[PDB]
Amino acid sequence: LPIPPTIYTKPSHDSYYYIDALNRVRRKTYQGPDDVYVPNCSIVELLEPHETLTS
Amino acid sequence: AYIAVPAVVDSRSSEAIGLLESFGVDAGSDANDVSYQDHDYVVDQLQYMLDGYEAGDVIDALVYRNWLHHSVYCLLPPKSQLLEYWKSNPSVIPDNVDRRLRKRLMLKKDLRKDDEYNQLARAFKISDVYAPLISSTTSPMTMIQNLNQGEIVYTTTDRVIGARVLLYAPRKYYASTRVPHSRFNVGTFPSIATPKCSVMSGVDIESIPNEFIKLFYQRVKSIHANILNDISPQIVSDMINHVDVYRVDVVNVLFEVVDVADGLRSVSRKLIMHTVPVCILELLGIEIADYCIRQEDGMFTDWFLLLTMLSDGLTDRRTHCQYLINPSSMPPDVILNISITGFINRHTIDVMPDVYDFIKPIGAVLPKGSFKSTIMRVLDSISVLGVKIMPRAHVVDSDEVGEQMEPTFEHAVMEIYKGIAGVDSLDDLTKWVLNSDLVPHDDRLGQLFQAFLPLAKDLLAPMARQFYDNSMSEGRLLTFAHADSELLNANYFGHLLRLKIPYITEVNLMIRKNREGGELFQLVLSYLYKMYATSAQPKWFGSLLRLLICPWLHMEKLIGEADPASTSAEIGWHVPREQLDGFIPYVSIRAPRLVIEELMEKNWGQYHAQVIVTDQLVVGEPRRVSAKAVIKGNHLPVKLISRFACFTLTSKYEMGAAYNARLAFRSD
Repeated sequence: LPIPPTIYTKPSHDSYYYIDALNRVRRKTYQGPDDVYVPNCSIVELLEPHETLTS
Repeated sequence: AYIAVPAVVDSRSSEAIGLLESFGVDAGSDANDVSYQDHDYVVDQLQYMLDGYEAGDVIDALVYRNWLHHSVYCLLPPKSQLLEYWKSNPSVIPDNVDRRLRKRLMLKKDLRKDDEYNQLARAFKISDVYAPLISSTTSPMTMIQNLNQGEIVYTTTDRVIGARVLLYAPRKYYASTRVPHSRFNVGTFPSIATPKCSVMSGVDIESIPNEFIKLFYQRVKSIHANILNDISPQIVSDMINHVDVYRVDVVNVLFEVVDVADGLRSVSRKLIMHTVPVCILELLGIEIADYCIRQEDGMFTDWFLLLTMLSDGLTDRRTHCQYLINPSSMPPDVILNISITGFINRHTIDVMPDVYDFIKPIGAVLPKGSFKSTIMRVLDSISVLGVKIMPRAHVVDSDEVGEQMEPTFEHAVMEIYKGIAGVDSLDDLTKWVLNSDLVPHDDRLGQLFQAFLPLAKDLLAPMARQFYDNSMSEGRLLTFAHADSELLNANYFGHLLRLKIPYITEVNLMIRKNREGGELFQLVLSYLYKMYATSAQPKWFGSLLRLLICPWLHMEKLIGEADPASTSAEIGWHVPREQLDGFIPYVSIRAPRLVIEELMEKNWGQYHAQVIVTDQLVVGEPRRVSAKAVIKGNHLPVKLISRFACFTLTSKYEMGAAYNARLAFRSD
């Protein structure tokens, strides 16, 4: 069955989080106040490789 | 002689406090004949013994106790540990026990297998050796007569009362853990034991603060009321002939309402006014003569207003009911002239409330028609020791959260009339809800409250969350607001003080001019806030002003003449490095020299936070810029300041990125 290609290409995560006035890290809701969960995006860039597992 | 007062007495500190003068007894010679008796231990034994018995048995035992006859307990080890204490050091054995068992205690043999020592120890009981031996289950009435007759009393339990408790054995033997009298002895817990025992009149049972002394005195007045010896303070004075703050002397005044409006004297009403502080009456020069409480436009004279706001509510003398005066000058009754007659009691209260534990903001809840701007203008003009007590610059009005919204909440709830079917105008709504008596119908309020609740739950609460979070970020503030569920639905951090003015609010609503909309709409809206709030019994308003004002007057009496450098202090956040030394004020302290030199070595390095400094300097004269500080760990307890020093409650944060600073002490 077909798989859509939009899974593999997802944008960066910087626009989804912000800082409250009491320095509380809370996430920005776009579709309802129940949209407070983990985004699905861009994990390759904030990363450092293992010392013997090079991949 | 024996006299009983409603206070915790000790032989040590009660004379340095000046307790009888604090009740009003004039003993000014200081001929040191009034010997005291410490009652800390009998209050604590009362606390421990109310666990085990009925309060009826407890109080009816404790009453019949001669406090002049000295006696003392000595409690014992248990029955199977007392023989072990008799085994080592066999010299300390009373001559009563047995010549058959004494010879078997005093020998050196290990007595491992006991063939007749087993029988001599099982048949042994303590009751034929020690003569009182109260019990574990003694019905504690008989304890008191045992201590009145003898002077040493043996017991086997802990829950005893009346005297101190000495140990018979050293401390490793247990499994449960003389006095100068000079004929004018005073101290609490009356006695019916002897003639010449007296009980102090004056203060009501209703207004005793310790609540165990109050329970005791309620019982000792509910029985034995005919056989007491009630004497006034003046009779006590004729029979005779680390200074603490947050403990005011307090009286009640006994004025009345009078008119001279036709050139004739005529008394109309009869009033009493509870818990007014003595220091403010000494400040204002209040005496017996005729006073007038209006000036030139119908507004109260700014000292009677401070007097009524400073204390709790009024009370009628004829009906014994709560009374609220008319702030308006339009009479079914008005009060123009009064006349003060006398003062009735002289107890002392802790000004510090129980709810005040940590340094955190204060949320006051008032109704709509409280004297907000006038009480703020009165508290603005107070400056005791160079510091202003409650500045306007960090107090929050009730409508400040309502005026920042773009549909501007009062203007938003003016537009409620379109949802209702048959009113279709604001003036028609204000006519329809009311009776033409200004007490409204309940069904119109129910329909309008069902229309009003989505406006107050949805379009107010997250804006209130953002506002009170912003105000908590920019300092430690004090927020006047309404309808305490406005502080409960929006999650407000800080203390909560439900308060109530001593005046009628609903007539105060419709006197003011140029307010928002019609005054009838303001009164309807006030009723909707009052219906919205809770069912909690609020308080009177007097406690918060007593806390604000009255501790600084004792400090002005104490350290009004020393130096500001060595008697001032300052605490706040402190960041080590220097880029484009850093310090933010958090709390200021006035105290004497010994108190500050005790304050310096306390562990102020436990609490830490995040400190954010911006670059918008403001109109104030020294080089200091606004900032923000957000506390992270635990909060600062008030014991870690003091009981004795006097500090400011609420302040602002004025000195960029985060800094992670830690707070410290500084003085001269």
